[PDB]
Amino acid sequence: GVPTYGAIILDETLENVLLVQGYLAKSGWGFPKGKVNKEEAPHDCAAREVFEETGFDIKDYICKDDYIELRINDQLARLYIIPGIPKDTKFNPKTRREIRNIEWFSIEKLPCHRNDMTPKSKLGLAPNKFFMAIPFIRPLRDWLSRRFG
Ligand SMILES: Cc1c(C(=O)NCc2ccc(F)cc2)cnn1[C@H]1CCS(=O)(=O)C1
Repeated sequence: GVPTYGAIILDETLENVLLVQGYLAKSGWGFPKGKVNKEEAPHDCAAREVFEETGFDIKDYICKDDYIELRINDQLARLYIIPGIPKDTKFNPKTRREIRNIEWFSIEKLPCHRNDMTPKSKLGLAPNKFFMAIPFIRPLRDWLSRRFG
């Protein structure tokens, strides 16, 4: 899979994270990210995708060792952690044909797993609009505990 890069943007209180909502297959909420171009450095891809999806430029804020990286179905996704962005920042996508909306979410209210369907004795997981964000939530909470406490 082609690797993806993007960001976890947090506000000044460290309570809230910025998610984006796409269209079609990408209808759920997720962290801003996208696929790396040929010869593009990870930091440059993260900044480009985030600026395309949110209109906010992270380039001056990225720290090289501060990221969460997950390999899901043999595709690597790396999100740089960007704290301290004011909640009153005006975010606006460049790609308004791919982004429906952009919102802050309380980290403590976000799920870190989807719910099963054990009440219905049925296998699998119930739909959840945060499906794509979910795998990052526990690692993020653990990362914020180690870094800040
Ligand atoms: C890959 C994905 C996203 C996602 O990328 N996050 C938000 C986002 C939206 C636009 C954008 F330009 C960049 C990020 C969201 N949903 N999905 C689908 C995977 C298969 S599914 O389970 O049907 C849901």
